[PDB]
Amino acid sequence: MESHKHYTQSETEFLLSCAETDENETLDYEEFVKRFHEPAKDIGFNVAVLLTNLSEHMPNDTRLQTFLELAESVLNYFQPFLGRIEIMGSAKRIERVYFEISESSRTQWEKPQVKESKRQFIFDVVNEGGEKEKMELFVNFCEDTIFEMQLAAQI
Amino acid sequence: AYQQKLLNYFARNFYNMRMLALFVAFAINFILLFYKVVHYVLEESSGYMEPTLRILAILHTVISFFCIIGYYCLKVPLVIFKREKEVARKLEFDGLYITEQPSEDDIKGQWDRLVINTQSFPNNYWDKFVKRKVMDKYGEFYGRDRISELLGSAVLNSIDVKYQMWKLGVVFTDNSFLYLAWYMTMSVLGHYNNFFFAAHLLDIAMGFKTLRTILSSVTHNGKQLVLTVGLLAVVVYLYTVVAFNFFRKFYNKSEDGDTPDMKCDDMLTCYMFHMYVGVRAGGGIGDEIEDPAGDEYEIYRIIFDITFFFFVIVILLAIIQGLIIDAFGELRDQQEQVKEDMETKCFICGIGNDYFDTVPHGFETHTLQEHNLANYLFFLMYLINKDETEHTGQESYVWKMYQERCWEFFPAGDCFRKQYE
Amino acid sequence: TMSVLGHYNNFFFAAHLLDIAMGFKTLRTILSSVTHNGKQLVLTVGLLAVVVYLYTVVAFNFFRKFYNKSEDGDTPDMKCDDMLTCYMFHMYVGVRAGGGIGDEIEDPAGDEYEIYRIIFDITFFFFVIVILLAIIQGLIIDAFG
Amino acid sequence: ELRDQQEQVKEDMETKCFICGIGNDYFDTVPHGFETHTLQEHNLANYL
Ligand SMILES: [Zn+2]
Ligand SMILES: [Zn+2]
Repeated sequence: MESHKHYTQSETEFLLSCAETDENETLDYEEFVKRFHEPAKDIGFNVAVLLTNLSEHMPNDTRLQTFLELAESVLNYFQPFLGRIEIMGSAKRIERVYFEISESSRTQWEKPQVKESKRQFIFDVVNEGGEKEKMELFVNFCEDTIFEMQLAAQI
Repeated sequence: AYQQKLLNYFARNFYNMRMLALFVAFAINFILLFYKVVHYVLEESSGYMEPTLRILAILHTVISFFCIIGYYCLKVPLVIFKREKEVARKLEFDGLYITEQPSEDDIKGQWDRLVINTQSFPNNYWDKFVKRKVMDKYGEFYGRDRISELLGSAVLNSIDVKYQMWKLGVVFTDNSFLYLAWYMTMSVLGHYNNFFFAAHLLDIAMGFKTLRTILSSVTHNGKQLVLTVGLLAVVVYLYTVVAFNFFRKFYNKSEDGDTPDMKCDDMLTCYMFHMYVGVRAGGGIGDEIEDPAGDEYEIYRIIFDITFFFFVIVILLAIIQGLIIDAFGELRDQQEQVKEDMETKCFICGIGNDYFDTVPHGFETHTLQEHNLANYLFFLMYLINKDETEHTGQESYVWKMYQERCWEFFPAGDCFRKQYE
Repeated sequence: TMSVLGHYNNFFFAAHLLDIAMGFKTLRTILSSVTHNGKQLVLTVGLLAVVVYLYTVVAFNFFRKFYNKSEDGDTPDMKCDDMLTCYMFHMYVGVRAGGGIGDEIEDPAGDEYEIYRIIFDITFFFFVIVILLAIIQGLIIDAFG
Repeated sequence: ELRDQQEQVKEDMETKCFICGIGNDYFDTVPHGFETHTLQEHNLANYL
C-alpha cells in the first residue's frame, strides 16, 4: 500500500490495525471491507448524488463547491455509477431525477450486439416513425434490450 | 450438464464459429474447383485431398448444426419476448380476441388465440399479471364465460405441450431462422450429395454487412425494380409481337438457306429467339438480319429495328443505371440524415444543435448527459430492478405512467437550462 | 528507385509516370474520387468476382459438354471439365465477352436442357449486366457526387 | 427529379398544412400539438 502511495501512513496503519493483525499478522482483502464497504460504497454514492443534486438544484455556491470538491474522489468514482435522468413528472418545471446505475448493468450494456442493434434502432427511428410512437417504441426497444441483457447476464 | 453447459458455451462462443463457418465455406470453394470427368477428384502434392475433403464437408455440416443450436440459444427469447409482449399488450390495451377479433391477415396473430388457453403463456414477458388483469378488467363485464374462454427421458408427455407447439409454430414464422435452417439443409444435402454442397455461399449475403448494404441497395427499391423489369419484358414481348407480323421470313441462323432457314413462324419461339438475342445480342436485333437489299419493306425493317434496338438501349439501360444508382443515392440519403439528426437532435431532446452551443460545449455534454440515451433505459432497468414499494413516489409515479404507457413524463426536450437559463 | 532501375534497365525506365497521379491536383481529385470510396469499391468488386465464381459453379454442373472453341469438334472440343479453367474461361468470357456468356454457346437445337441453358444464360448475362455495371456507374458517379 | 417531387411532398406535409403554412415548429412546442394540429387545426377535408 505504501508502494501505491495513495494513503496517508497514519491511515494506512489505521487500516492495518483495522484489518486483522492476525494468524501471523496477515489479512484478507474482502472479508475486512467488502460486506460492509460496498454498502458504504452505496451510502457515499447516495451522498454523492445528494451533493450533486444540491449543486444541480442550487448552483454557484463556493461554500457548497468547497464542500463538494473536498469530497471529490467519491464523485469521480461514481460518475458512471450514478443514474441521472430528466423528466416532467407533474411538478411542471423541468425535472431532473438522479439515481443508481448498476455498473454490472453497463457491463451488460458493454455487449456490442446491444450497441449494433442500438445503432440499428437509431437508424430505424431517424429513418421513419411517428413522433408520438417515437419514445413509445424507444422504450419498447429498451425493454427488449433489458431482457437481452438478462440473457447475456445469465451466460 | 453436457447439454446446458454447451448451451452456455454456444451462447458465449457463437459469432466466432459463425465466422468460422464463413472460413470453412471459403475452404470449400478453394478446393471444389478440382474436378475431372463417372466423376472423381484430382490429386496434387497435398496427399490428403479426399480424406480431409470428406472430413471438412461433413464437419461443415456439423458446424451448421452447431450454429443452429447456438441460434436456438440466441435471440429466440428476444423474438418471443417481442411476441409475448405484443400479444399481452394487445390483450391489455386491446383485448383482441375478447371483442376485437382481428382479420385473417397475420394468423401470426390469430395463431396466438389458443396460447392464451395455455396457462403457461406470459413467461417471456415475465408478466403473469396480464392474464388475471384482463380477466378482471375485460372479462368480468363480458362474463365468466369469457373467463372460461381464456382460462379454458421421464417427463415427455406430461407438460404444457400445446404451448410449446404454439411456440415452435411461432419459431417457424421467423425469417433468419428459416434462413439459417435452409442453410443447414444445404449442408444436409451435401451429406446426401456433396456437389451442391458448395452452394452454401449465399450466407455471405448476410455475412459482412457492407455486402448486406449492397444487397439492400439492390432489394429495398427492388419491388419497383423487379416489377419494372417485368414491365420491360412485356415491352420486349410486345415488341416481338410487332417484330413479327410483317417480318416473317428474313432473319435466319441458317447456312445461307442451304440448311433450313431459321426464321420463326411460331410466335412463342420467335419470342424466345428475340428475347434471347435482346438479352444477349450486344448490337441489338439487327445482327441477325438480311442485307438491306432495298425493298420498301426493307427500308422499313432496317430503320424500324435499328431504332427499336435503340429504344431497347434507351429503356432497359435507363432502368438499370437509373434504378441502381438512385438506390445508391437513397442509401446515402438514409445515413446522411442519420448523421444529421444525431448531431442536432437527441431523441429525448429533439430541439437542435442550437441552444446547446450557446452553452459552449453544452451540446457535447447535452448529448452525453442531458439525454444520454441508454441511461433512461438504465432507469427502466432500475424500475424493473426496484419494487413499487421500494420505489420513490417519483419512481412509482413514472411507473404508473408506464402502467399507462403515456410517456408524458418525458418532456419536450427542453432541459434544465430551458426552464430558467 | 524506378529511376535507378532505369540505370540498370532503361526499359521499365518509362514507368515513372504514376507521379502525375500526385501531379496536377485535379488528377489527384480524380484518383481520390476513385479511392476515397475505394474500400467499398474494391471489396464490392471482389464480392462481384465471387458472384461470377459461384455463377460458373452453377454454370457448369449441368452444362458440361456444350460450348467449344473447337473447329466444330474436328479440333478437340473446348468445354472444360476442369473446374478451375472453366472458371478462368467462364470469367474471361464474362469479362471480355460483350454479349454475355451466350456468344460461346451451341445454338438452341431445342433440348429440354437447352431451353434451360438458353434462358438460363441469357438471363444470367443479363444479371451480370445488372450487377457489375450497377457497381461501376453507381459507385463512381456517386463518388463524384 | 421524380424523387425530388415526392420528397418535397413528404417534407411539406410533415411541416406546413396548406391552411397553416407555418411549420412543424410551433406545434411541437405544444408536444403532440402538431399531430392534433394536422388532424384538427386545418384538418384538410373539413373546410371542404
Ligand atoms: Zn433535449
Ligand atoms: Zn396553421
